[PDB]
Amino acid sequence: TCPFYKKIPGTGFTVDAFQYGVVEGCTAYFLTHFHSDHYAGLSKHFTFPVYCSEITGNLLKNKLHVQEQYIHPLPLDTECIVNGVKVVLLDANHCPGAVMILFYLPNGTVILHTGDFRADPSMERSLLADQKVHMLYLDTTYCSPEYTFPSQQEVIRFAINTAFEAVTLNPHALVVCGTYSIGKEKVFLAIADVLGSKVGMSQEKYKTLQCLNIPEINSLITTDMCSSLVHLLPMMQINFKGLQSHLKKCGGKYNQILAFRPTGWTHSNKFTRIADVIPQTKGNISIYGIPYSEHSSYLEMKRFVQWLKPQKIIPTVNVGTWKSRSTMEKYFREWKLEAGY
Ligand code: NI
Repeated sequence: TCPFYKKIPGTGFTVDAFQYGVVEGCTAYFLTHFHSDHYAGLSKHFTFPVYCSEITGNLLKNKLHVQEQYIHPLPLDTECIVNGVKVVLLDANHCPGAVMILFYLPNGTVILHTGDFRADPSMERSLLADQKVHMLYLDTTYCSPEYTFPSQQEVIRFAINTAFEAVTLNPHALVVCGTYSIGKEKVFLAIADVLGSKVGMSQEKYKTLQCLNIPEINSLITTDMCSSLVHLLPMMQINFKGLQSHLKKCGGKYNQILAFRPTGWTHSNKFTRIADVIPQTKGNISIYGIPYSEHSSYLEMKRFVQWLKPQKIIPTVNVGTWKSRSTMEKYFREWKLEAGY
């Protein structure tokens, strides 16, 4: 049954709770972003209102075939009223169309649900600055001090230089980028831009990207694999067997694949730096795993929470074990101690 951490008290609202059936008491279902563990159970047969960003609305309509009459897109950074309750959507710095939700309760309580987010100093100058927040429903994916990773910009710089060098040395080398959901488009689009290419992909992935309000997107992407020296593939196909096969499909037009797997965290981040990474090479194919995160590092998360000063924190990730829960609660007490709220 629907967990408490997906319910907004003193409203008829749930958040990312589509896989429980009809939740008793729910008049409006919010969807923070289009990732499968969060929309799980939405379909063309869903008959209750869905509140979400314009981009997430494009994806529900065009990918899941949800009927238009149930989709309520809201603009960002705008005071909106939903079934009598003031709400605001804020950019979550996660994947395209991902939002955080501010709920202003009739009683005067203010609630922030982060969805999935990568906390950033810039959030300290949004509409969150303008009043007290009592409760925080927090993306705790990497809530442990060992999770350090570099800035997105650093990782993108590394990827652009590596690709450029390899292709300049061998103009018949192909770049491949793995994907499985929306998110991490900056990795492949930055690589393509530096190489003066469009990105080649399947028709299904092409449609997906057409939903994202990316400016000039038609000048950036393509289905024509032949006219394209950055390609996208399923992450499931980013391995030697899967790459070889794909190299065989290109019709003797490339003699070398440089591929990137954008992974969240791996235990090689507790030792090695970004400058000091290496690939896994079997022949003319080489696969790099790069630590491109769309969730908060430990330190990013800690700074955000210390700034916001919430009275209560409810974790939304890593909640299924007692050890995880207990460990998160300890970090939250230390943060409040070190800062004095
Ligand atoms: Ni997500």
